[PDB]
Amino acid sequence: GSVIDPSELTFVQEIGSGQGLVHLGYWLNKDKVAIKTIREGSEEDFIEEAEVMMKLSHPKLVQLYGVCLEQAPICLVFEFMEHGCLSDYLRTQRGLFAAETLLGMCLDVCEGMAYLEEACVIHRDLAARNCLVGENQVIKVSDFGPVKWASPEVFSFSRYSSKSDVWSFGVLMWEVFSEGKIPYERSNSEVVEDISTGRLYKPRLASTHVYQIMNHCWKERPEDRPAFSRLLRQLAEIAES
Ligand SMILES: CCC(O)(CC)c1cc(OCCN2CCOCC2)c2cc(-c3n[nH]c4ccsc34)[nH]c2c1
Repeated sequence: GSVIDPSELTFVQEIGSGQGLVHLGYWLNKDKVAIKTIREGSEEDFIEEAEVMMKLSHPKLVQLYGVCLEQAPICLVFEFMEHGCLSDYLRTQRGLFAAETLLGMCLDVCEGMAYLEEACVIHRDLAARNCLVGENQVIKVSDFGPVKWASPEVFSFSRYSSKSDVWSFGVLMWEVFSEGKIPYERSNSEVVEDISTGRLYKPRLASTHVYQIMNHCWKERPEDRPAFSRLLRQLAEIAES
């Protein structure tokens, strides 16, 4: 449920565009909220996506205050993340990050993805643009309810699983260590031939052990790729050593 009347919401500033629109605002003139308004060209699937997200609780997953369904265009009321999306945050603060901080960002995404893996929830579009930065550089996964991030099963047969998200996490790991760089920059049809031949280059900030995990995520077979539960302890071992 969690229905919010449009009078309870106050629109302050437009922060995002495309997709639909992201606005900075206030709910009941008290809480800083991120209002995600739908674009003209589905209303039912948009409301369904929020209901799934409201039933999944993890410190590394974005939380919703409620939904505004009364007036069209409809909108979802999210908790405001101070530092925006991960993809933009990495590019703006480029050259200021340490390898320890970048691995910590990857561990935050892996924590939320391990919870979704156990709950049998598949994130069909896992990328740095779909991750948010909050207080004290904490990373939260968003929109859990684009051939560059897609696995061979996805771009050829549309087979979605938790192991296909592992591939997307591998590309996400590349985006973090390269400090917000665009993967395969190169059309979607051209990227298919490069992946099928048998990958993304090793970023300067990423070590041999970090890049080894990225290739484990980039395995041709889904069964060869490690599970998010295994990846979490694997990434934690690198942080200690
Ligand atoms: C105003 C402060 C700041 O510019 C960071 C310096 C910012 C910007 C934000 O939007 C970035 C634009 N993207 C464009 C791509 O689609 C997502 C939004 C966002 C978006 C959020 C946000 N917080 N919570 C949620 C949930 C979905 S988006 C979002 N917080 C933001 C903060």
